[PDB]
Amino acid sequence: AAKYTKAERELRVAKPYGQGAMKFYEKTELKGQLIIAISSDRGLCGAVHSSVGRQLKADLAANPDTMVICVGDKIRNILQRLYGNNLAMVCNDFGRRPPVFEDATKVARAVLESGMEFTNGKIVYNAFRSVVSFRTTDI
Amino acid sequence: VGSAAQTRAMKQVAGSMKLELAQYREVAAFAQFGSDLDASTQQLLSRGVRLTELLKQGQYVPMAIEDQVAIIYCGVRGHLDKVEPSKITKFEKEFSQHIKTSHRDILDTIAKEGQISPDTDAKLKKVVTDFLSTFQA
Amino acid sequence: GFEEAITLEERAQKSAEAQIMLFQAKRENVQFQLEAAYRARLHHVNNEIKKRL
Amino acid sequence: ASKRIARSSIDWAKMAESVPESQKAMYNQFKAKSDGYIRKALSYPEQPSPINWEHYRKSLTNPAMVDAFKKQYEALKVPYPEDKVSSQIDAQEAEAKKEITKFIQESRGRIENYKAELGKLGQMIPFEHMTLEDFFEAFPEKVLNPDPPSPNVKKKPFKNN
Repeated sequence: AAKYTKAERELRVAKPYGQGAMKFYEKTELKGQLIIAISSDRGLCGAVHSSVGRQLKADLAANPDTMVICVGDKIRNILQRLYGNNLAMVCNDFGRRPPVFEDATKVARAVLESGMEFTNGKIVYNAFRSVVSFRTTDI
Repeated sequence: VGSAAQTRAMKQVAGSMKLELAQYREVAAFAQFGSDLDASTQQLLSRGVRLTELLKQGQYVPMAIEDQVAIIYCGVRGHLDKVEPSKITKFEKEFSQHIKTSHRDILDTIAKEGQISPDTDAKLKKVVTDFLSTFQA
Repeated sequence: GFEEAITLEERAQKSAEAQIMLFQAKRENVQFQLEAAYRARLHHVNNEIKKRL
Repeated sequence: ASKRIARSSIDWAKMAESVPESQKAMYNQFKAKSDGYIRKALSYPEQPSPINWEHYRKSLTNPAMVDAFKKQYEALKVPYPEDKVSSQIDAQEAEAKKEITKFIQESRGRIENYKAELGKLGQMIPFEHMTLEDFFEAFPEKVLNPDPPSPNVKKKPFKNN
């Protein structure tokens, strides 16, 4: 609850930051490879990594030839048995620290300097609908 | 023994209330986290709250069977969906008093028939709408 | 708009006609209060005699 | 002793239709205020609770005091009190009648004005085959020399500030 109170306090300001960032892609109305999966090495937080991996499994039944960049070992553990031939890279040692921009730039530099071909893509994350409800969407 | 030893008017109405309380009991687990809930499930939750508040009764004040039938009938037909659950007991005194004073012909028809006719159902719908409009509008 | 303005004036005239029944309601409201006060004393007198008994 | 038992109640339906709801929301207060006095009228009916005097006569060793109490109870039978402000209601009733007549004749005048306006619209030639001079004649807003100038002579092109 202490972590959630701190995280929601910073989410109160970092939500319009994503609204402004997504506004350009909304205005272009561009419709869709690479998949970004957001998770953490800290498990037993509920149905987060299981349902996100389940949505990722639905992507494996929709885009079987799409390389996926994971941030977290739990997504790697679930998805390696099914589609170990379609895993680009998995980030680890993440989750204990709060997410800041430097970690985002580390992932951003990883997408660029790897040189992997991608035209479209999406990011898998758990949206914050309410205190008790979270939705798995894609950006 | 069950319904074999109760009047036709009470048995006809309490059968519906028993089903609705069972429906409210099944969906009561979804009210704990149901920030977003379906309209049918919200209606079941709202009806069950009115029915639970309906069964409350003060000590040393037993009620006649005609008063019990009328109050349970109003709460089971949806007349209390607009009435707040915190004002049901005050509605129970005032609406029954209006029936006992202004619409005694309804009770005479119920006592003669022993049940509730659809014609009396329409009349009870009208006098409920008139009573709620007269109390507030 | 002229037809609606006619009907609004018709309602205004009818509300003027119902002013009389409001006055009767005020007269009955006064009589109800005087009855409730006088009859409670009649109930209180009967209770006082029962208290004496 | 007479006049108004609890059975008396005026037609609330016609009265509720007559009032303009929240414009006369004091009626919503008035009905509840009168309803509260009905609650007082609910209690204490005309006759009081009967008392079996014979039980107290037999139980008490000397029933002479019970007979004296019964005789004094029968002797003291006070009737109803006096109406106080009935004349004031009667005075306001006459004032209401004057306001009724005043409002009726004024509404009759406005009705005749609206009927004359509709008669003007009925006698007005249709706008299809109407010359521009007849449009100016039927609608005397017009334009002339002592009139507000404008590049297009419209309804409100003059001030706009």
